Amino acid sequence: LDLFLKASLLVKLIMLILIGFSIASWAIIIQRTRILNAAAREAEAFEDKFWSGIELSRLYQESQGKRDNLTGSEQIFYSGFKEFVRLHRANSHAPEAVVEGASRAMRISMNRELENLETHIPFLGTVGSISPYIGLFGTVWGIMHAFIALGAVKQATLQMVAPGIAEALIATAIGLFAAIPAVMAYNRLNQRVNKLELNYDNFMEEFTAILHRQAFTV
Amino acid sequence: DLFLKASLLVKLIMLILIGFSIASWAIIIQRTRILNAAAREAEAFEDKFWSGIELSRLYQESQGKRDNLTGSEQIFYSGFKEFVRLHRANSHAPEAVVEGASRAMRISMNRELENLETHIPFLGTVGSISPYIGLFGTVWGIMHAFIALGAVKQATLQMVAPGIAEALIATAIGLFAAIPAVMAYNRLNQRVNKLELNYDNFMEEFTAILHRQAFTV
Amino acid sequence: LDLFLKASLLVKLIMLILIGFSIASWAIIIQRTRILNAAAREAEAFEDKFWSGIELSRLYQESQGKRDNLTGSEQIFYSGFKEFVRLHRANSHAPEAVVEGASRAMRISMNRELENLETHIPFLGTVGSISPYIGLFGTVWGIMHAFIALGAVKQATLQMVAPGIAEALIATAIGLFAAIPAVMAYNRLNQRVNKLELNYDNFMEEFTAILHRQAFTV
Amino acid sequence: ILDLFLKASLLVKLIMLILIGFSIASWAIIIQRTRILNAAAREAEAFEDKFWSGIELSRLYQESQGKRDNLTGSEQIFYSGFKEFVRLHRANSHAPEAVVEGASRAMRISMNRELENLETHIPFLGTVGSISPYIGLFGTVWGIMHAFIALGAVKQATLQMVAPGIAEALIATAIGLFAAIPAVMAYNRLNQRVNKLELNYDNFMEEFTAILHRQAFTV
Amino acid sequence: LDLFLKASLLVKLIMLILIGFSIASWAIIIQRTRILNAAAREAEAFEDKFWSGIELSRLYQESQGKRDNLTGSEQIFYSGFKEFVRLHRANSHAPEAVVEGASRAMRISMNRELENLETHIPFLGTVGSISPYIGLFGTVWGIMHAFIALGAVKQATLQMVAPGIAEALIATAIGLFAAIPAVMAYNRLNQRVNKLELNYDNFMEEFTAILHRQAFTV
Amino acid sequence: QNDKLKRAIIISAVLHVILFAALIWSS
Amino acid sequence: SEINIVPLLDVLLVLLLIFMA
Amino acid sequence: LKSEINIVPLLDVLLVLLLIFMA
Repeated sequence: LDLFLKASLLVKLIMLILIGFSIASWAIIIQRTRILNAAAREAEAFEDKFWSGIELSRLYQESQGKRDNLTGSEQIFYSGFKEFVRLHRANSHAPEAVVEGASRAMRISMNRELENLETHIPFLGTVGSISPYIGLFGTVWGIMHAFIALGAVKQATLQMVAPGIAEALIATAIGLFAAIPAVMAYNRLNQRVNKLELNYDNFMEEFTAILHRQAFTV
Repeated sequence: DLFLKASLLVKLIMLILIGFSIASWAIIIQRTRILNAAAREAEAFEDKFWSGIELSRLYQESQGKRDNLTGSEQIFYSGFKEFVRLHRANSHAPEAVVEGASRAMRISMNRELENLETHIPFLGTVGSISPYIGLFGTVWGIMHAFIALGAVKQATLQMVAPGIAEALIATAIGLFAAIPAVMAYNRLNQRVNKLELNYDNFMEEFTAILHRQAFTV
Repeated sequence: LDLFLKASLLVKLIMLILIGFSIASWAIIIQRTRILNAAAREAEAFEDKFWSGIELSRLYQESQGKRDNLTGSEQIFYSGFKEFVRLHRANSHAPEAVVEGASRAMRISMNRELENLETHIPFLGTVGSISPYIGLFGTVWGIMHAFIALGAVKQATLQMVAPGIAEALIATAIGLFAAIPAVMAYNRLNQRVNKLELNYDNFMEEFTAILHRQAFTV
Repeated sequence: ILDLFLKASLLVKLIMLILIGFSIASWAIIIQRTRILNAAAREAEAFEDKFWSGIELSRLYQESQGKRDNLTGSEQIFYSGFKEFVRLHRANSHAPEAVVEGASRAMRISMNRELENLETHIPFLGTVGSISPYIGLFGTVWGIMHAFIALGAVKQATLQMVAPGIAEALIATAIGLFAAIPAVMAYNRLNQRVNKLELNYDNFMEEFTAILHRQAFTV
Repeated sequence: LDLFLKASLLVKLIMLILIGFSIASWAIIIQRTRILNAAAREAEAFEDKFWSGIELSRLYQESQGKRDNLTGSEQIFYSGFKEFVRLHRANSHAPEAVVEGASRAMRISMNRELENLETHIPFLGTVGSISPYIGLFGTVWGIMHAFIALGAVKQATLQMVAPGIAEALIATAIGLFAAIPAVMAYNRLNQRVNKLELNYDNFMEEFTAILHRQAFTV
Repeated sequence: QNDKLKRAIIISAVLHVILFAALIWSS
Repeated sequence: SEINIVPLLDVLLVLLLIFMA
Repeated sequence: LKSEINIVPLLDVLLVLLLIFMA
């Protein structure tokens, strides 16, 4: 701040823009990381409990004891089984036809789970790519100002142009801040979210198999 | 503010960069507009299907608006059209018709895609090649000014910087063009992949139900 | 002004090989884009000509005269159909083996066709993979010669080593010349290769399926 | 001889600590990864040989419980899949497809659990390999500007107060480059070897699932 | 010895390990190229020899005595037929169940051939990655120890530092020198290796189909 | 969630201001 | 997914050429 | 099987050029 102040308002403007991206990026990192990590182990807890010698209707009524606060594979189970029973009700689709609607219900619930867990993620990719280029956008403009100023003055060999390009290089430095955490967070959260996606996906396939078995026996 | 002083090569570079920049913004506006539109119509169509509507009724409605049948529902229209065309030719088999039906759905899919993204590769390659164009501008400016530097030797302390700035503005405008392209590229790509998955699921379930129940009818 | 008859006659050779690489890569781009466009154009044409609804025998009768003039899916279909008829005539003890025989004929035809179809792309992959390294080596050699020259001049005056360092900077600048176009063409055209071979792939399995159903009906 | 932190600004010290112990962590990951990968590898051939070494189907399961908890890899996959298989079979489980799909379920899930719990800390290597030179460049460019702004306070090319800035520049770039090598040494080799592990684990998967398929249609 | 051979304090290891990797690449390229081309030629020789009227047993007993020179695709042939003979002679399981052991045999032989054919390709990629990195590892330290150990605080007579700067910069040049052979070798043998295990996989599928078909008859 | 995002924003603001104070102390 | 700074070499050149004069 | 471009070695040399040109 002491040596930051430059007459060109664009420098201050773009630096504040980058600082705002810095705030948004770190807030997104910590918040999405905590939420995603918390949601992670619930999937394996459900995986263990689901097949631990229990009855499906018992789990369904248990979920009905945990209404309208439901997240994760529990929500997938609730949506799938409610769709199954409602479409399995008397005078409804065939036993082999209910499973398609149930699959759609589970699948749209699964998608919704993705984006409402994957909310702010693409912003990290958006900011990471542009930030160094924005830093260069600033520094080229600052260098233009400094060099047109140098075009008129005589002598002053390298003893006056110092700030005119130093407060230009700081633009690249701030752009270099903005790039680092964003890209690593984007990557690591992408692999973790795709892991969860694969978990929910397979769970959907063998759960459709289970529903087909039930329709065969029910 | 040195366009007229720019050389012919620099003239060409700056002109192509500004043209591609304006093209990039136009692409963003128009293509995201139609993307959001097609998303709304796709959601509406998905809501309409599995609403108890008979397939023949939906086919007739599509015939009513066949000329303006833009969106995902043209997949359904093409699939049903191929299905009835194959069914009229009764010299067929239960699994013979479905193969051709799937082919019709997937070629209609490719049609809908190649309509859905046209200039997205242009955004990718312009974002890739913009700083190289800036490199062309800078190197040409630097050598052209160094010719004058070698013409007269007095250490040329002061009368170099204007030429350096007039060479650097090439990269300035190049990366200025790059910014919208690079932000919009992945932004639109992920939406395109989402729509692709939606259509893939639609095709899968459509062939499934056609093979299962529509075989009788 | 060329500014070319000034160096140590090695960085000049580096520039010559670089410009030659760029020209060769550009010619490869032109040729492979042209042939890929032609193959793409022929793709859907054979698609609808095949699945217009005509008999397989009629399609083969249309072929078998353009044998050496066939290309792409034409050659694939001709080779596989020829192997099919040959094996069916010869063996007569293949209730369900003629299908795998035809499948393997199709597969080897595809393997040779694709060996023909992406011949020169790995050259672009290599030249795009090497340009910045060789360019950086060239400028390193140039600045090496420039600094080796400056070892006797009193006061260590630096303005007199200007041409050597300037042409070294040119060498790295021209060193990066083919780097970006080569890799860009590499990626972009490889995507087209991937989609075309996927077209060939789905062609493959529906052809195998229809031959599977139809072969044993004779 | 390493008079680094004694004359060090806040930022240079920050990046140096952010990178040095980070690199030693990079080597610790190397040691742990190579240890576990070699341990699993040597087990792989031995177990796969014992698959068809005359050990009938039940006998391997009966002898597996000796190391029930301390069990990993393909043998652990066998244990989980077969114990839940016999759990289902001891009940009615009339549908052969039901038991077959339960087997596929258990096999693939246990195979996953092994694949991740063995495959740990790996993308961190790629992350460091990416950002280690960029952090060094940050330190260097900040050092450049910090001295270059001060250069605009004197007239002659004094070059006496810039030397600490030059030292900061060299230190930043050197430490940033330091971690680049082991990162890429880890990433590609570890990923390829883990891919081979996934490949032969999948081999085991389809193999013994086919065995269980034929066994279910046998009983 | 074109300019210097002084072998400075850290140049004992730096630049020496670099020339070590250089000679390693320059020898591994010729060795791998020769053996890969020989293995290829032998591979398609056996491939187009395979489709004769000779039955499996005749070729097997013919190739039984080859042994030490029996490598390549014949290695997979000999293995698969050997375990086929062992299991088929011991009639204790289903006739279809020999295919699992056959698949084991062919796959392990395939991996065995790929291992000793690959050999140092991963090492070529290793050097290609690390060439510039070790090149620039010590270049900065050299100049650091050069000017930090300057005699006087100022020493305006700086005519003897530039040779030291170039001497330290030698590391970058020689390090990046090994990059070009390394990357060229890596990718240019990589595509050939892909061609290899592809056509070996094709032969493996051929063997699987033949043995699965004749097991139910032979 | 927006209140939790504002909480994280406050935490990030604290981190950035203390780092900036360290920067000014260095310079 | 990857950081791209290749235009920065132009800044490198601009900074470099301002000294030799 | 590589589809990327490395820029660190290119920029590092110019960086070192600037650092030596400081003095």
